[PDB]
Amino acid sequence: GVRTSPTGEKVTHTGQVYDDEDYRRVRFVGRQKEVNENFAIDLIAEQPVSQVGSRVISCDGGGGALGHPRVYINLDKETKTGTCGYCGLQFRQQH
Amino acid sequence: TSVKPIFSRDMNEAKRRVRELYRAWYREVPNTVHLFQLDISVKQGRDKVREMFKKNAHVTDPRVVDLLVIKGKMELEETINVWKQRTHVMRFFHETEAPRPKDFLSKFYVGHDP
Amino acid sequence: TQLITVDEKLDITTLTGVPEEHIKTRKARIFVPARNNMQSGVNNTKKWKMEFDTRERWENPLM
Amino acid sequence: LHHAVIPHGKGGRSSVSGIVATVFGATGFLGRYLVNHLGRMGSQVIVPYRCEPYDTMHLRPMGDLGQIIFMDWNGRDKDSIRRAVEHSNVVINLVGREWETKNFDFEDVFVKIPQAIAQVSKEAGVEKFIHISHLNADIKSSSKYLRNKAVGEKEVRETFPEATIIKPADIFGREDRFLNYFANIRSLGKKTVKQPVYIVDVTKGIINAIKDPDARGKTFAFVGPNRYLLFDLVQYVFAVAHRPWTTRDKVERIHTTDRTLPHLPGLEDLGVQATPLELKAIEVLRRHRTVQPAKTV
Amino acid sequence: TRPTVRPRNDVAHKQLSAFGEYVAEILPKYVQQVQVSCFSELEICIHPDGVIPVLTFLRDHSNAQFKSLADLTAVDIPTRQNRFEIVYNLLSLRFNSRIRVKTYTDELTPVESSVSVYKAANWYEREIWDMFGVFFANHPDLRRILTDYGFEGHPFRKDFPLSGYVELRYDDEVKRVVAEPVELAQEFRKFDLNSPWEAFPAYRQPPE
Amino acid sequence: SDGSSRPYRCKIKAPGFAHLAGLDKMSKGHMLADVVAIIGTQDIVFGEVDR
Amino acid sequence: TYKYVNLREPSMDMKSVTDRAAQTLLWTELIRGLGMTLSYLFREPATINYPFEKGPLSPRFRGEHALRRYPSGEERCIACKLCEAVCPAQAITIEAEPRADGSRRTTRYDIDMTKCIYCGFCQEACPVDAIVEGPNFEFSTETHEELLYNKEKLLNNGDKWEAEIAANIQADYLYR
Amino acid sequence: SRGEYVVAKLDDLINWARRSSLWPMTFGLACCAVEMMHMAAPRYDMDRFGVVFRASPRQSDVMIVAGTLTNKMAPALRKVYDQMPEPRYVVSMGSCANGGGYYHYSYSVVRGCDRIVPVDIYVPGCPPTAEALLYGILQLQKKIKREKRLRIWYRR
Ligand SMILES: NC(=O)C1=CN([C@@H]2O[C@H](COP(=O)(O)OP(=O)(O)OC[C@H]3O[C@@H](n4cnc5c(N)ncnc54)[C@H](OP(=O)(O)O)[C@@H]3O)[C@@H](O)[C@H]2O)C=CC1
Ligand code: SF4
Ligand code: SF4
Ligand code: SF4
Ligand SMILES: [Zn+2]
Repeated sequence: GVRTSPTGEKVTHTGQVYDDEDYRRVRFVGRQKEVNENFAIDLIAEQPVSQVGSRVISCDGGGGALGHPRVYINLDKETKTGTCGYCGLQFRQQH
Repeated sequence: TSVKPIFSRDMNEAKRRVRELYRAWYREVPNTVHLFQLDISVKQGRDKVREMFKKNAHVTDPRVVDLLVIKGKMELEETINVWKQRTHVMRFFHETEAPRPKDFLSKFYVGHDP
Repeated sequence: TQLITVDEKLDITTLTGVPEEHIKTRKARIFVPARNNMQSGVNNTKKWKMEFDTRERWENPLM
Repeated sequence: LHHAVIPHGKGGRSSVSGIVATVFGATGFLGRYLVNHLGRMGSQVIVPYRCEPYDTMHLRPMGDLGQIIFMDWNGRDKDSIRRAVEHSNVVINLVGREWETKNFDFEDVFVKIPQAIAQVSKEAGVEKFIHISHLNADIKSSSKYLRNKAVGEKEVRETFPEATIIKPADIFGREDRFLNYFANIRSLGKKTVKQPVYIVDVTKGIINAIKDPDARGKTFAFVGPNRYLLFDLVQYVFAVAHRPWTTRDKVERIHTTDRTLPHLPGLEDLGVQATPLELKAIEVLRRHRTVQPAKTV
Repeated sequence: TRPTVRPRNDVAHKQLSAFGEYVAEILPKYVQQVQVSCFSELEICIHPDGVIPVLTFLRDHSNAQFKSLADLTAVDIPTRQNRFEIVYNLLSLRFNSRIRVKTYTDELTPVESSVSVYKAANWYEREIWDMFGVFFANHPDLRRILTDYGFEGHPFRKDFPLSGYVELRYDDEVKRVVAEPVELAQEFRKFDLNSPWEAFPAYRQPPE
Repeated sequence: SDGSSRPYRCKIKAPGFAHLAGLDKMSKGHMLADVVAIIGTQDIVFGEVDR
Repeated sequence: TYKYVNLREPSMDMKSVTDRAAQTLLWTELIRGLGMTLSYLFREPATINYPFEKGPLSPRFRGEHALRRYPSGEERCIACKLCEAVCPAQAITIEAEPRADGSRRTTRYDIDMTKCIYCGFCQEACPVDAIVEGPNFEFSTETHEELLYNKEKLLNNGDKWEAEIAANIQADYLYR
Repeated sequence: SRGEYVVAKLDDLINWARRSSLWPMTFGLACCAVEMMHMAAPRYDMDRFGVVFRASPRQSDVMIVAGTLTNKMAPALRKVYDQMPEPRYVVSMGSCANGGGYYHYSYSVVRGCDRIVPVDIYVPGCPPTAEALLYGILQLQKKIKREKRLRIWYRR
């Protein structure tokens, strides 16, 4: 879900909105500002947390050679769930 | 310090070649103006020729001015025939160029360029 | 003899085709570059380098 | 002064001059020259166009990418003008036709449209407004052109207190209607005196009026360096051309002498050297080819 | 060593070294260095004053017969006082051989033209002038061949920048294309890619 | 090669560059309509000729 | 190992001389050319009816650039700047910052399609298959700035063409 | 009214007439010219669209800039464009005529042929495929198809 700054111009997923005193908005009048309606952080915010029983988990993004390189995640800290650095998935130990 | 000369053994021969090149350019300037249906007068073109000749006048090495004589002779030969267009002739007159600031105050106003 | 003794200054500023603005308002810097402190290698600090001072670079109004 | 409008660069094609100019009627002659002069220094130009987009095609290589924004507009549509000028920081008005038409007569092109543009720019909070009028514009003139110019410039000055009014005398150039009108006639001679001014000089005067902040609210008069009688002028025109569309209002305008306004600033007050006719007549009239200069009073 | 390394040739190395010794002992006036590379290529570094005879020898000897001229290359090395390296490449069809002749020349001193040896160089060194400013004396027709007519300077010199000093754009006021100072929309991003570690131990320079 | 990962100098020799150099001798004594065939018989492509 | 083309000595007998005279007068080889042209008149032409028919292309086809996504909704690119380093035309400009959740993601991914030479170095240097030279080729524009893609246009292209880019990379990835 | 409908009918008639017989001027500069010639092959066959092959530059309606426009060629290209009669359209082949492409930072390459002539259709590629230029030509035909010369003339 995107937001709406009160100049009428939509908000990008980066957070780039032209100000009220920015003249560059004249490039948008008579045309449209193309943004992405699928926010990546919001799309991954609804992914469930995978609960495993191993101290060291391995993630490759699924599909083998079609994913990111294989990375090992430590789940010793029970305070914070171990989040993969590439795909953004997070794993939690049951213990 | 002993070097091999190009065409001129000393400064006098280079001066003579400078004189001959200037004579040929001064002969050509009205014909160049008429051939390309130029917008300039004859005296404006001769003033431009003099301005280049005096801009490139603070070097005393015989080989350097000999190379410049050779390059000017190539320029003269290229203007002898119809090899350049109107653009290549008119490039010497920086007409569409906006005049850059010269004094310190305007250069301070326009930016950081010294 | 085909050799002429010339003691004049070796100056070819009028032969390189550079405009005058870039031969009098520029500062050439001759230096040995500093070793990158995140690496222990010193192979880039064996040759002298000539560089020019950075002029104005601004942002494109379009993109 | 906003950060996106602060000038940068070296004044080239890719530089930033910090000018957001809306040029009304930029598809014409003076508009074409003004767009060419504004685009070469790296400025944002907003062109509202009424004609076909193809006729605006030649306005594309005048500047860098995105520096010229074409958009549609209508003369009697106030919302299109509000759309055009609400983001610009300077508005230039050059709307004018030499002959009346069925849909747009002289009053609707010289009185209603400039006043509407000025009122819209005033409501949109613009900074600099320029209106182009004629030097010989009088209320009591015999022709409709100068009458409508005088009434329109009076209404523009009343509506916008900081409106810079520019009064060229008569403009000659490559795509003009003064020397090209005379050389193509193959009306008559009179006692009228005219002092034509080169188009590049008028464009440079307009740009210099854009640059300085002291020219707001003035009323300039762009006149040439030499005054010419009409008979010697047309003899010079026919001599340069190697020779042995019209209306009644143009006939009246040709036989009207160029008035002198010594109380108003001219081209020399903006640092513009007025190019004489003898240095540009050959360039203007070389197309007509298949010489003593005119006498000056 | 066997599968993934290019095989080395030794009989060609021996024959090229023998011919290099033969050339260096047959023209002692102008030859300075003779080297045979690891990939069996012979290079003769000679004095500029022997640009005409030595190549002429290689054109007309019974045991050389270097009839074909392949290349005429100028290399700009700014750290030397003779910053231009003029290199001739010759091909002999009878003995099926390739040879390389190298000479040094700075900006001002000229070199005698090799038109009378190989006429193909009548164009080639012409381009050299148009790219380097190395003047070739007694050339029949020496002028620019590749760059623009109003071009000032020589582009292939190492002090010349990548983008030039002028750019062309069309202006309607003068109804002509005109040259303006260069102003790029995006600066050419210079990438620092040199490794800080030594790569080849056999190529190490002795310390100062 | 200067030892880094970039070439110091890379000359491109064109087969058509030397072939066009003989064009003055190629068309000596022939007719003006024969140069469209003398250019034809040499594979002259103006990409590698002008680099 | 060498053959003499155009070194056939013609026969000097009466038969070959008379046959060559008949060829010269009766235009027999010209008649042969006419017969060849007549035979090649009646063949079915190979004209495919564009745009109702399309030419044969391969799954390895290099076309419009696009940015892919994982099968969880998250963008594939991790702002590692390999594609902008390997690009021979320097059409790719990347500016990055650590975003709100701490993930290493791009903030500006610009591809200048007027600069790009469509060489496919970015699609092979990418370690997570984020940027792909997709299959689209019918994207000619009427304006210059429409060919200057930002991150949002590339992401929209990826969302538009993922249903076929995924199939193409599934069919092709075993050769890489 | 009668007038707007009549000028609309005449406008679409002359618009079909102009768009159905686009005679080109091919600039044989570089690789993209060879790709144009392979678009002229019997497989793709421009000639069924009313587009002739290799017309003279004094009668052509459109110009396709295919290749790199260097500094030494820009006055010649501007002269050719000025010689070609109205109405004239320009279609840009390749990245060279779009923005320079590979040679954008070269010293003697014009960064895009838009700096010399007005350009209507930009065709991307290096080289763009033959069917891509065919789609660009059809896009130019559709751009001509929505022109409103006579309606604007009657409204003005
Ligand atoms: N004779 C001269 O040179 C002088 C002129 N002036 C004034 O300078 C201004 C510019 O002159 P000039 O360039 O010669 O004029 P042009 O006729 O060449 O150009 C007029 C421009 O305004 C547009 N336009 C005209 N009438 C209307 C209308 N009713 N509604 C909307 N747009 C319209 C035209 O559009 P389109 O593309 O459809 O034509 C065109 O873009 C005018 O106001 C004129 O009075 C002052 C002194 C001397
Ligand atoms: S295909 Fe090649 S030139 Fe194009 S963006 Fe990728 S790396 Fe750059
Ligand atoms: S190579 Fe791939 S992961 Fe790296 S910056 Fe480019 S698109 Fe992103
Ligand atoms: S765009 Fe590519 S294919 Fe076309 S002329 Fe340029 S280099 Fe050749
Ligand atoms: Zn993962």
